[PDB]
Amino acid sequence: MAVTYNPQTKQFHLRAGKASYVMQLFRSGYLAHIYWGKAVRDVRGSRLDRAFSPNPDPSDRTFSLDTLPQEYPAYGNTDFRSPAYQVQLENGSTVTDLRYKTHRIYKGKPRLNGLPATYVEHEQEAETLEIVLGDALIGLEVTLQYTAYEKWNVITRAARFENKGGERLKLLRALSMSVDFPTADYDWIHLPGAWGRERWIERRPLVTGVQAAESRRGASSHQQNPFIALVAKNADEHQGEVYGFSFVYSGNFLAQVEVDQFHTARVSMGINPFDFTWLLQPGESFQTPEVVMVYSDQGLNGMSQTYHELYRTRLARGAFRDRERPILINNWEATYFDFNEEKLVNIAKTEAELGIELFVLDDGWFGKRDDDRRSLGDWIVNRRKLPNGLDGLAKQVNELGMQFGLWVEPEMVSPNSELYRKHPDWCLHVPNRPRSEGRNQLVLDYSREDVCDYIIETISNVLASAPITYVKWDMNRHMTEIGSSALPPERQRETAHRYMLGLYRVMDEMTSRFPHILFESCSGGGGRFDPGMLYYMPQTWTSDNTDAVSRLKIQYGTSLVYPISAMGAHVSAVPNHQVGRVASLKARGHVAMSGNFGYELDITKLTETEKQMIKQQVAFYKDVRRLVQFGTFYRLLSPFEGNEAAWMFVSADRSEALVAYFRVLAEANAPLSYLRLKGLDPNQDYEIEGLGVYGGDELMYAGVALPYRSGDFISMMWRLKAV
Amino acid sequence: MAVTYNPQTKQFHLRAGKASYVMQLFRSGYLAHIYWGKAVRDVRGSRLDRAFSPNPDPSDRTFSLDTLPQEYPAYGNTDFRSPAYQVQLENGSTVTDLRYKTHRIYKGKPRLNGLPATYVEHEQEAETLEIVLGDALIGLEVTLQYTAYEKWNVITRAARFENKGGERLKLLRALSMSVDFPTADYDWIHLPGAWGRERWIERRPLVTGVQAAESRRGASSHQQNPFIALVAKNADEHQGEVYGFSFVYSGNFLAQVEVDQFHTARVSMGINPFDFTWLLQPGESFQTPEVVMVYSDQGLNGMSQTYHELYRTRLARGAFRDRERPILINNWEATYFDFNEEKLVNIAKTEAELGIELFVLDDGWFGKRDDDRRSLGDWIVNRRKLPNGLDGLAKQVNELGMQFGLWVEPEMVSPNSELYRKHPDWCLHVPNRPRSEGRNQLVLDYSREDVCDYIIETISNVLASAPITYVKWDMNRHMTEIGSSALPPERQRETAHRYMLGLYRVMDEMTSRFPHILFESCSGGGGRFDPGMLYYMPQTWTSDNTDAVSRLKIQYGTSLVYPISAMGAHVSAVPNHQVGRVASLKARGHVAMSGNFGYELDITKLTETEKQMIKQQVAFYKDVRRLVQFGTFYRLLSPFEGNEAAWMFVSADRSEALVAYFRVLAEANAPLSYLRLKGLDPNQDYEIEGLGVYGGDELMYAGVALPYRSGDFISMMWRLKAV
Repeated sequence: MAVTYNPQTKQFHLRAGKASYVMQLFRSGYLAHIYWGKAVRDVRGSRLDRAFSPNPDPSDRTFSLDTLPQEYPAYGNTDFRSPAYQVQLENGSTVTDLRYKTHRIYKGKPRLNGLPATYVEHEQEAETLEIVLGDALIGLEVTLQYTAYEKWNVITRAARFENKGGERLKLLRALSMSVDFPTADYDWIHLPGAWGRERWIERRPLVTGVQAAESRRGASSHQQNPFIALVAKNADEHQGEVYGFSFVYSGNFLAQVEVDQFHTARVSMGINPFDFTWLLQPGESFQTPEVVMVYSDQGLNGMSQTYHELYRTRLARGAFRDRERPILINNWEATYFDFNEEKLVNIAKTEAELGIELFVLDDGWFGKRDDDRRSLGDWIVNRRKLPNGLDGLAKQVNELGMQFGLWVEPEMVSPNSELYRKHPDWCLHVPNRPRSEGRNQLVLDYSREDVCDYIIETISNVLASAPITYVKWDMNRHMTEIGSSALPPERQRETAHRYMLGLYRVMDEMTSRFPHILFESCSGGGGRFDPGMLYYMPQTWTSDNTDAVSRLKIQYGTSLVYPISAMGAHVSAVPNHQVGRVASLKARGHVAMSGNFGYELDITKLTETEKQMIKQQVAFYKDVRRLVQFGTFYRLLSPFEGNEAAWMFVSADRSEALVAYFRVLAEANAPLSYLRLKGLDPNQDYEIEGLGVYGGDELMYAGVALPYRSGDFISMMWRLKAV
Repeated sequence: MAVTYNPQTKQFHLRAGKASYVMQLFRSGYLAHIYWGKAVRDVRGSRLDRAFSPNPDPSDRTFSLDTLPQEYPAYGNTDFRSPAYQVQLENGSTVTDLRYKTHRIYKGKPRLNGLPATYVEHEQEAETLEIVLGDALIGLEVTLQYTAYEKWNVITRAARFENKGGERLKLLRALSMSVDFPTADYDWIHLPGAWGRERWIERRPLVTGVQAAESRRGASSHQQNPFIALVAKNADEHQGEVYGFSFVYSGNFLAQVEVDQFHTARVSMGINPFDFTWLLQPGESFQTPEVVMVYSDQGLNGMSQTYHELYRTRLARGAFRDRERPILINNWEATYFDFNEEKLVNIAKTEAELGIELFVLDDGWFGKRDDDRRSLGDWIVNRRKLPNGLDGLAKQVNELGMQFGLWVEPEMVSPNSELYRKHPDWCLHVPNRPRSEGRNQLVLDYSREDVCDYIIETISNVLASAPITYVKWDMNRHMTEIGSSALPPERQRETAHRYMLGLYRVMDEMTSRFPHILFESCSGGGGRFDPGMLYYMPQTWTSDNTDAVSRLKIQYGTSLVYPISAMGAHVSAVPNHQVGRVASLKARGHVAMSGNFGYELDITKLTETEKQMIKQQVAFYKDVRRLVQFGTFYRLLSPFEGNEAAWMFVSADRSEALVAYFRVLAEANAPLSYLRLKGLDPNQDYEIEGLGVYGGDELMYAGVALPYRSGDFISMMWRLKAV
């Protein structure tokens, strides 16, 4: 929180939790990066003169922008490294020369225009530094925005551009931050994946050159999550230096590390410059989304725990932010599309009898929507299928003791829909080109006000028509032929970002209009599982893959950044679907109860003993839900490192914990296995259900001797309680 | 220190410093290993039943000795793993069946018969547990001896055998300890080397099978130091679990890790069973040397710092244990053998003028000794070369202000010596076989009382003849044709160990007879640099290789176990000898001043500017000597991991430190380098000579920006002092 500027040293010192982030003004208004790491009281701000690194000041051959470590570097006036931003002028030049002009420090944390951002509830929680840079010749101002939190090791960064000149300025690249580390002796971690296998942890040594994760899909994507980290060579889950970079944005991104000839590592992150430009007319401004930067010297768990608390309590919003989330059941595979009102209610009684709390109605309740082909965009209740509308169904579900929820997919329109026939120009498209389809549908142009107003109107008409208290908001394709008939040629490349701004406006309006609704975002599973979406909808469908073994990796990687409260995990029926696997009902429960728990099956196909297990799972999860959704989460064993996965949840006072252990392909006649715990009070004794009493110190330093077992999938869960 | 036995659980809990070591009685008197690691309040003592692991008790098929983790396992009655001991009976059987009989706990730490051992100065410093095992059938008793120190994470272990039966028992193997770890998820470290390159650190993953370091040389050896460690996969110098095993013995050793089919790691260490037996007649006993076991969760530096303090203060002995050690100069290469009294004295004035404190007289002062060929064993002053004997030379050296020291090599005899002609049977030999030579000399049979008495008499005659206050005790070959004409056939294989017992008796007598003499052991450099020798002579010549670059590795590895106070390091003249290298006088000083400092050159060949550097080095080392020899030592950068080496010494109160940095083959136009320090007070500010003032926190968390330099060998040293 404690942000200072020392006029003698011209140094900015941002103290965030137990971390320091230090910058310093250098020569004629350059802004240098000095340090970011464990908190220091002070740090004083060599060899900037290097062969083939040229001199911006002919009178001063002591430095180059090619060697000075910076906060917001440009290319073209002596730095040859990857720039944080680039601007093209009317004369075609791309040379810009920002210098420090002034700064201000204030308590609290500002909102970002049109954008999600971490926030504070009290000014005392953080302090913000704004450093105003300017290129006087062209009238370009860039304000670097920094916030340091008191309680957490969190620095947040963004940049705001403003054209204070009399000419057009075209932003070709506008990243949210850039930081030059003094060495490149780190591994990097990022989170690549695909549909059905999101956010695998990938750790790699750095190369001398560039390495990056990005999305060009108009959505943050299944393929790369907008998160990267630099980690010390020897750092692991429990110890060591880790620097995380998390982009609070749900569209295209670039997350990059470039290592230069002097083995310094430039980390940068922001809206993907690929296929992007932004035109600033005189007087216009551009605000980047923010990047949330976390430091820990307590390994990956230390970093994750920071993100979890920050994101759960100061990014997610609304009535359910700090509330236990309902155990839900999705009633899709009960019917695919095949539905009408008579079934649904008895089904709801069966589900209610098992203790399930929320009944969700899936796709095909609307219009002529009856495969992945039709009526998207026409959001009126198909009053054949539900003649009594949503109201009659919902109210009965409520009188059964369950909440009622609904699926929507408002960003899509079917070529065969009334909306498309009335307004074909309302989809993203480019002149004279075929309109490529994903799952037989097109993308609505949310860069347009009329489109957004129409969606707000139409979805509100549905949501206010029944006592709905949960909505799953799905988006099931990525953008092609990106353009808008409502933008001029010179702004066409703003389409993807304006689309996201439009979606953000729409979601902000929808969640405000319906404060009693828990919204869960979805994009073919976890295709937009990012901090930007979390600001609008406090939980997310983690993956369409609900296979127990597959979920071990998906949940483990997702937890690197995202709080368990946001991480949807459901028990589904087997034969599994994406993969093909058979694991016990017990086992799938064990994996799913390690997330935000729910069900995704046909209850009409269950044996009494199965429903009986489900009744027990539900009762069990209710007992540990506060611990799972709000406790401190520790990863113990990594499925990316072998055949085991293990993790645990610990209460704030360390008096209670829940431990989960998994092993795949356990061999015959195998060595005994052990599990060392973390996060307990070493001087406290704990009762482990079914295993007796152990010292916290015994559990952490010697570990639990795991009951010997062998088989295709071992799954164990234990509750711990201080004696 | 705090050693307890719980009669309800039958558990022994040894608390040493911040570590726990736990054992438990099991079934019919078996003794199981339970735990060794970070201290716990309690730890409770699966699947011992395994295919092809047979049952010692036919009435109880729940366990095998092949699966039970043990403290002192035997082979032959169901354990198929490597045994700690083995005994052959008169009937030719090798089956023995030790079971627990009784135990005792007492304060303090016993001496070991005939052997060096760590000790206490007050009973409160440690507590000792003796567990008495017995095989009633044969009357074999084995007492397992354990000591736990209060202040340090140190458990020491040895075993004492006694034949309480009426038959002969032949010990085929008598290791000092054995411990079964529950997993093998560790790397091991050991210290292989050769003459001129001792104690390189080698870290390797474990194999499923056996891996071991050993010596068969009758001396602990240059080739393998008697030290091994198990370290966590991610452990490094600064963090992580490390288990060290250091053998307090200077002869043959085996240090072994055997990993079995269930991936448990059995670590064992003791006198090498190879070519060894020990016959116990009825009523006879055998005491093993001890193994000093250290645990740390603070990485290799934590472990080393424990050994350094333990060994410097509670293993080394005598008047100089806690005393700053003299800056010496060896006057060999001034003359090789070419000497007489006139030179020596003026030389001593020159050396005294430079501030050097101790004048040492090397080989060839005795008999007809004038190459590596003659007169060894005839220890009378060759009163041609020194007509006024040692007394006149010594007394003049003293009046010049320097102490006087001498080289001896009492374990060797030349075939061309009077001793050999009078007593040819006094060398180690076997009947009717050629007597192999190393450097033209034979090994005296120190297993013989007459030999040992003769050496004590003869060396005492020399040492009491002059005011000598330093002796270098050298041994320049290894044993071949090991045998003694004074032992019967059935005891021939006891020769190597009895030799070492003899040497130990001789050294104990010699150091007691001459309490004003600082003794330094030597064996072609660091060929017997082990804790056994340290108990007798408080410092050791680290290596014959005095090349600055070579010494980086040798000193770094030696410091893993041995205190800097014991680690001789001298500046020598260049062209270097073993290798061929040219490094600055400054550079060689920097490496040597990081040990127990001295000189090894011809002062008659020095330029005024050189002597002037030497005068300055001497003054400098005097200023930091207490810090170097007695401060806490931290390794920072490893020459086994790249081209840098770095380390530092910190005073007990953290107010002062000395930092040293080295880099070989620094490339042109290189990245800037940094050095993070350790062991300082983060809230204190420190002045670094020549670099200004820094916070302790800045120094440790951000590090020192190293003055950019490039060249073949970079060498830097800084003094730090709290402001």
